[PDB]
Amino acid sequence: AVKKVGKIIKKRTKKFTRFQSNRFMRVKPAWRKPRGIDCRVRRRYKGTNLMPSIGYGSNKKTKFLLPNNKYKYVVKNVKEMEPLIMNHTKYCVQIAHNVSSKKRKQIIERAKQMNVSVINAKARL
Amino acid sequence: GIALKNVGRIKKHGRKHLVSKNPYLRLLVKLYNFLARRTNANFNKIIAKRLIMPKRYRPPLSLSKLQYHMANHPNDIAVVVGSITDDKRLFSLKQLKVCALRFTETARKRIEDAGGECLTFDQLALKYPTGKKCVLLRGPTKARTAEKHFGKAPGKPKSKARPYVRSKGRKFEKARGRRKSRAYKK
Amino acid sequence: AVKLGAGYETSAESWGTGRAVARIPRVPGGGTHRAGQGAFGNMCRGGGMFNPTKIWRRWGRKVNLKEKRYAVCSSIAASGVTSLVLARGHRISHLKEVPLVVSNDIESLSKTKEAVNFLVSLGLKDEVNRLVKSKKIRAGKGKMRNRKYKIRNGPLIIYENDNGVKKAFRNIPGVDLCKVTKLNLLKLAPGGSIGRLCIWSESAFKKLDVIYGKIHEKKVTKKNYILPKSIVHNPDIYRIIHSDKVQASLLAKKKPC
Amino acid sequence: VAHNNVLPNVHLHKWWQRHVRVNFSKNIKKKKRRLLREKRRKANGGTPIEKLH
Amino acid sequence: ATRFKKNRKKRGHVSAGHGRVGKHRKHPGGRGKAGGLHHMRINFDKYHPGYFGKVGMRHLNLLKNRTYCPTINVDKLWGLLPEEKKKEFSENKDIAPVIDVTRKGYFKVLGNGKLKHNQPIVVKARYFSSVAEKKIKAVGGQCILVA
Amino acid sequence: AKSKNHTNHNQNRKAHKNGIKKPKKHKFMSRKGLDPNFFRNQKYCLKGIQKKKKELKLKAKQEKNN
RNA sequence: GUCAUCUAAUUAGUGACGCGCAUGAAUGGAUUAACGAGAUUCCCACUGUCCCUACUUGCUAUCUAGCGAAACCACAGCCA
RNA sequence: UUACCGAUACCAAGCCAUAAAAAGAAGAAAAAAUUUUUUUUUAGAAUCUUUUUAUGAGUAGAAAAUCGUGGGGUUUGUGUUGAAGCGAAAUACGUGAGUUUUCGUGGAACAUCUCCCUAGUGCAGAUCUUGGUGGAAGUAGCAACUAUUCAAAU
RNA sequence: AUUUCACUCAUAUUAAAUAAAAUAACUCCAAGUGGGCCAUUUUUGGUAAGCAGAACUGGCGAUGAGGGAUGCUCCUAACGC
RNA sequence: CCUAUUAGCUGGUUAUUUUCGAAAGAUCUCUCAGGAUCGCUGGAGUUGAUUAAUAUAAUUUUACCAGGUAGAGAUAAUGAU
RNA sequence: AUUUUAAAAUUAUUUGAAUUUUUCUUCUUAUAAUUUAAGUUGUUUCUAUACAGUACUUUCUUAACCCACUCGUCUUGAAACACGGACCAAGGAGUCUAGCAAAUGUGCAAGUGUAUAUGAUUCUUUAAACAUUUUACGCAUAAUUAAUGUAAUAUGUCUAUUGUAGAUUUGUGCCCCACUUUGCAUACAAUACCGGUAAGCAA
RNA sequence: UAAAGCUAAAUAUAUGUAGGAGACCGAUAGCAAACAAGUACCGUGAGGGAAAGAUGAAAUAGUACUCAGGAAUGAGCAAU
Repeated sequence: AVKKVGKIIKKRTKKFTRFQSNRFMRVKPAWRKPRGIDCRVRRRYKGTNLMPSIGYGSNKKTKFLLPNNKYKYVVKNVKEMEPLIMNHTKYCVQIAHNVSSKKRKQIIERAKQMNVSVINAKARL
Repeated sequence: GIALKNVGRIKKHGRKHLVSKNPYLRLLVKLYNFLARRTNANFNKIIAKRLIMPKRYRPPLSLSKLQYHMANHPNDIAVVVGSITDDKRLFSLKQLKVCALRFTETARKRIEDAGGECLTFDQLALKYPTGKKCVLLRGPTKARTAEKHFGKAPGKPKSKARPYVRSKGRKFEKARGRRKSRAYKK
Repeated sequence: AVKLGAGYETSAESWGTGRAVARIPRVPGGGTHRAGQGAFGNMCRGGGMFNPTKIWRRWGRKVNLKEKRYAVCSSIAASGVTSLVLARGHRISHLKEVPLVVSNDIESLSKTKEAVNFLVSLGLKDEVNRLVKSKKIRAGKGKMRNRKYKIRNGPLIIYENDNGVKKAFRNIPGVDLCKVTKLNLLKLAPGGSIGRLCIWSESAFKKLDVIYGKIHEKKVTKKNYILPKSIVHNPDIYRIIHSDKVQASLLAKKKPC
Repeated sequence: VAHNNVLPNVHLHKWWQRHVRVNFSKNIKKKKRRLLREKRRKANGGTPIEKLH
Repeated sequence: ATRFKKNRKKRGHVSAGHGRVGKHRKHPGGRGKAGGLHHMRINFDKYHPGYFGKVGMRHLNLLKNRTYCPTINVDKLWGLLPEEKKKEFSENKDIAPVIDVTRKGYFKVLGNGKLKHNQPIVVKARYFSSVAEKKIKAVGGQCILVA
Repeated sequence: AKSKNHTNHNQNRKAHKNGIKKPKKHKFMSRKGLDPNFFRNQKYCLKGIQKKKKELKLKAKQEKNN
């Protein structure tokens, strides 16, 4: 079912799962197109694991932007916020997973004084 | 459901974009696409189309053929989207104004000595934006050896296609099927 | 290449019709774990890879001499334009001009300290700092294959006579030398990148013309070589578009849907 | 065979992998020969190693 | 180059593009040029007509050096020599160039093409075509036999 | 085993998939094996016409170029 | 096969008959006392083979302490 | 004879992609406070940007664009204030392969999507190979050799 | 018969109609396929067959959706969200 | 060990989305579980069209052709009766 | 940010006319506005006068209505009473070389490729880069014939064969069209000329 | 100028030994063998032939002491 939050329309949630991944541990849920011969899902039988298709694609005016109506940008340095000085209102920042506490504190300070929002602001503290 | 040819989508054939990643050629294509759009000139449209063509469809034009084609217009300039190659069989050249993609060194020197001049397509756009006094020319697109193997297969009646053989002696594809004395001919 | 018969140095036997096992070859005998195990085959443990790598792979390539010379000339031309060097990644915001050339006495300086001092005084202190601080151990198993470090490329010093340049500018990380008569495309365009910071001695800069055809001499100029000619006379297509001659030819602006 | 190709002629019906050899040492051998001839023209002390033909 | 190979784009397609019915077997038609005249006969006759049989007599040992004979047509004789000297020879009617095509690497002079009218030219060659000689002396020149 | 001997099924739609192509219908046809002693005479006619036209054109060109 | 005999009852056995699909002579024919863990029919004796099953002994099975596998296994397990 | 119910078909509208098309290489708008400030934006990447219409099954098969892995060059980075890996996750992004983050564990390396080069590069199957582990199951079973018992010592 | 000169035979709706007719024509390289089956109508052999062999078109195959309780082929109708 | 012999035969043949999309006829074949070749298909490219027109059309109309199936007949022929 | 313009309609004035003869009669003359033009705007509440809960977003677990046969494969047809699969991890299959062609990119061009090899104050890298005292060789530049061999308009002219279509160009009725001018590529033909074979002649 | 003979160099080297390298493999990979590997083990024999690397910076820090246990072990207020 679609979910609509403001201008954002997510045409579908609950990401597609690989066919028969529910009852086989060697089959991971990551989607794979069933090539098969008589494969039910490939033939689009009723009531089984619908396949992803381009029709589900999101409106390109609001495609990549987060629930805060901003595009996320992942930084690992204080020096990687200069582009954001001119885009503070439509980009939010996210600190890279492997950035230490010192550099994290510096980046949060710079983002705040740049009034750029931080997604994972309270990580490692 | 709807009963449409090709499910209703118009299908074009041929090149849509430049394949060469040559920055100068890309700039030239951009410029002439703009010229073809902004002017009504079929001249500019044709040049923009031809700048996109593969190598086999912008063949070289010899100096002799260039001068022969330009014989009846001595005052106009000749535009070739291929290359201009020198012709040793030609004895003398005469005052040719020719715009082309590239000129071989011998052809360039011969044209300059004869007193004409070699132009690039950016200069052609600068001086003749709509192609006034400009004759579009192209070399022989079907003269290359690959085309000699095309068409009806060698073995079909009255076929002029060359076969693919290692060599062309008396003992290479010359006995049965190519003369009456051995079964049939052709 | 792998060893020639790797994985195939056992006894071949696939007695497997009616044994209720797969028909893969099995090693014979008994009394050891290996007996009865799957023998050679890309899917078997210790069985030999699918297409064993061979030494007669096409390791090298034959490159047209004219294309190589074209590439070297183009690399020199690219090094001659300021924007391209900056794009390649040299910190040249403080040097006076990008085709910078220095007096021939650079060829005679012999101390690394004074070479570094000259590089700094030219305005490349940031470049030297980038080079010295780029040194660091690389990722991956390349560092157990005698490939421990990974350095960034700095200025290329092009000289004519080696009176100390070679043994004065080496040992500076990221700096390499090249004689003007043996210009190497691998040095001029590292990784295929366009436009490298080049420091020319005056004599090498002058000798470039001799090498490439102007004022030729017997044993220096490239014999019968002609510099590549451009497809376009002037690539400033927007200047030609804004020229009044084609501006008059353009039709009135039309409107979209 | 199929389509319009030259009729195949490859003479690889014997054990050719034993006969393949690739010269990785072409320029190394160049250097070795140059060094040898330099050494002998130094050894003979002025007289050229070339002979008149 | 291995990442541009077409097999990569059939990675999860079972048959690897070789068919689910016909499959990819090992030499299903034979090896090399096996089936000529029997089941590849249509291919052989359609693309290599005169393949089978023999014609002509044997030349037991050839020695191609005996009959090696490069040719040049008369329309390239003037282009053999440089442009400035071509201009000088055309300007001055009292003298003509004598060209030894053997030194340039040609043994026989052939007669294709058009020579410049009223421009004498002397040609030295090992062999001459009849039409080549006719054109040479028609433009007021001479053919000289050399060995 | 026993095989299906023959059928023309699906052949018509195969034919119509690329349409029933028509002959190109060129303006001129080769006269190689057609009416000798007539087309030879036609060759003579064309040669005469060409000779007259060419001599008249040459006369005009010479008298206009002096 | 037909005729006798064997039985109450005989596609079995034995003795005869012989235009024998297609017997036959060291491809050995016919016959043979003695011999045979050889094939076959009948009779006496004998008996749980059977009418028609019952009771009973040992060792298992069984429950417990201890020890403790394997084959088979798409997922599984009511029917019209 | 009416009404009604009834599709992934039909109609209107939105959105995704495909195809085609029309066109294109520079200037202030609004709101909230009180003439002066404040808040947003103030665009120009040509395989691009804006707009328009039509269309969308698909085995065998073909192609394009994408997503990942080992290694190389270039660039520019993260690591003892904890890298890779791993477990669980996420108001996360993508249509999707995936990507990116959090917490925990870990204790030393790791990327590079700037562009490119390279390959032993992507698994559910092959009575696949090697290793590990199940239900069967505390089950089958521990049945030849007649047979053990009392008391004591350790 | 050919060639050159003349004159002119609807075109402003188009030498009959209709036409998402150029989504054309042509060339090159190449994949898979070359066991088919079913329905209507026609039809041969056979007592007949869910039998064997043919013709036309449409399907199934390669294809789901609604209906026929159920059903590879029937009816409606073919499929982005 | 030659030898990883050969197999027209069986089994398997590894990420996503998007677009296009078959054949199970035919000819030859020591051919009938195979192959080549044509047809059907994809990709590439050019020439065209882009000018509600021309080319063009699994359509009709107008004009003109060709047929001996259904039907009919047995007194028109032949063959039956 | 130079068509949410223009008009169209409506309202209020105004000019003239027409007419179905009027409180929605129509047609324009001017002005000013509005929307029925020129794809939804306004008001009031609540969330809420909070900093994370019993609300809101989201993941998961359970239900419930409707639907849902075992995957891979051969096959006309598989959920099959067709075969493989007890489970999990790791490994696991169109590659490499030679040779040919097509396609496309690149360089040069009637030439192209410097082969082997040489030289050079290059010699960690460097087994790579650089270079080649003014007919080596390959392919191409000419074909045809078993072959001795022969070999492409033909010296009237530094015009370069001829037609029919045809791109581009030139003017006349800088942007629509019909006549002129030129005639690329290509297609269809015609002509010559070269090699071979016939035929005629043949010192 | 046969039926007699010698002769260095340019050439080759899946062997042995010794050096040096790599866009190679990274413990199911790479040689069969990173280790006590042609070892253990199997076959009468010819032959066949594995598995098996990682505490920590430092064991010159490899677990002292107490309690409970026959012991193995376990626990701790005890310990590197």
